[PDB]
Amino acid sequence: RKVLVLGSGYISEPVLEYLSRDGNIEITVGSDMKNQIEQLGKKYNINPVSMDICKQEEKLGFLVAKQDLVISLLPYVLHPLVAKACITNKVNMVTASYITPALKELEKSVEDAGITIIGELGLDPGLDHMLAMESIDKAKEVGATIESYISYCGGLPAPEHSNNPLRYKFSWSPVGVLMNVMQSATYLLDGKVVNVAGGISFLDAVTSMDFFPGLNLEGYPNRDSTKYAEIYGISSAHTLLRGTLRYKGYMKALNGFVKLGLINREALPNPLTWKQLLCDLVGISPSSEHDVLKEAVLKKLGGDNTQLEAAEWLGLLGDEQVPQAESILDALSKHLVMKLSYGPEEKDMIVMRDSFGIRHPSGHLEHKTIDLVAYGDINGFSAMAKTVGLPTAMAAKMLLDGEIGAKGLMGPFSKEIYGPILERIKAEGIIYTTQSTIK
Repeated sequence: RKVLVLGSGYISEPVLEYLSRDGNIEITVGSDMKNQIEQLGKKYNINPVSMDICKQEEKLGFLVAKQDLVISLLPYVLHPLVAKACITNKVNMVTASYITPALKELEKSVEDAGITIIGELGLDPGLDHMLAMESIDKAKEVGATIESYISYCGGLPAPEHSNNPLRYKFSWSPVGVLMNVMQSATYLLDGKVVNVAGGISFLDAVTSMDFFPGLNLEGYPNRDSTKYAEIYGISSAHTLLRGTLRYKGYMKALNGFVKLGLINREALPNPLTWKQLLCDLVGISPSSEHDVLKEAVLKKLGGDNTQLEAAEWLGLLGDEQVPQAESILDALSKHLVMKLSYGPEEKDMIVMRDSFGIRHPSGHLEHKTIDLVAYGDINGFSAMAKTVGLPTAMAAKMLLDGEIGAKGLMGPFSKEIYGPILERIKAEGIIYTTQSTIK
């Protein structure tokens, strides 16, 4: 009944609140951040520990032996270090992030150790895995087959907080999401593989998602949906696509940041200000403000007043000081956090949308759809925290209660895992509906 959490937050908060209910569980936490680990203990009774997991890899190995289960809420790159520690002392482990190729190399040793580690728990990957297999397995019970799979998912603010140039507010640092735009996308549609190039041209792939007439949504392909054929066992499928959802206008705005050369990891150049910074990118010398206006709009290409005003609104033409950063993209990410973050009483929400083409032995075709929508609680957790934290927090409790008997690495792909979790999240306010027709 002893658990060690690695990572100080903010995903830890709901993880602790859930595990720390019966009171018969001892919680321990370890983090680099000193102020964060300290403030956390004020809310939940736990044992604080301060440690850089990397350097003091020694003290980690010993403490792992004292715990029943470790929860890794650290960046996904540090996971192999927690795996090598758990296998040594034969302790189980749960992780919210992907199972990287690095960590995949231990499956033999992790199996020989005779313990279980579970990865890919959370909103994505996680619930998207569970909703997928829940429907595939249901179709197998009746001998049916999967011909198509389409899954769109996105975290965004509640509609009443969408009135800003990006129609968005960042739960964490934008570096990750901003860099995603420069990457490709790969999916299968009607038998033919489709490749989408990232960067300036990605805007061409944005579409209108109209399954909620009251909601103004856009969507675009995610990163490589083709790999999921082997994971779910639906290689027979002729359409396989995962996508992302945002409010209309979000991507076109990010497209402006690309035109201006703001999305890159080049190092930065009296304190430096945004007006001065963009004069450099524009190529002009630091001049009056109305001048860079005509120069920025000229680099924004065409009379793109929308993208221009958006940059003005964010103060990118003003005299505000550019925050200290290791690069230009890192610098922009910090300015957006300052200008577009959630207030204390501002709601977020989550939206998932799945679509299956199921072929039954009779020969007919079932069109099955799933809707999952959750809002953040004002005085409670956000919709992102609840969806990322609970699936991994619930999986941990399941092991400590011996509910999971499997042995290995696995994901949430088995009914032994996704079954219980899918039912227990309803009580927490995560509800999903279903619909079907036949043709």
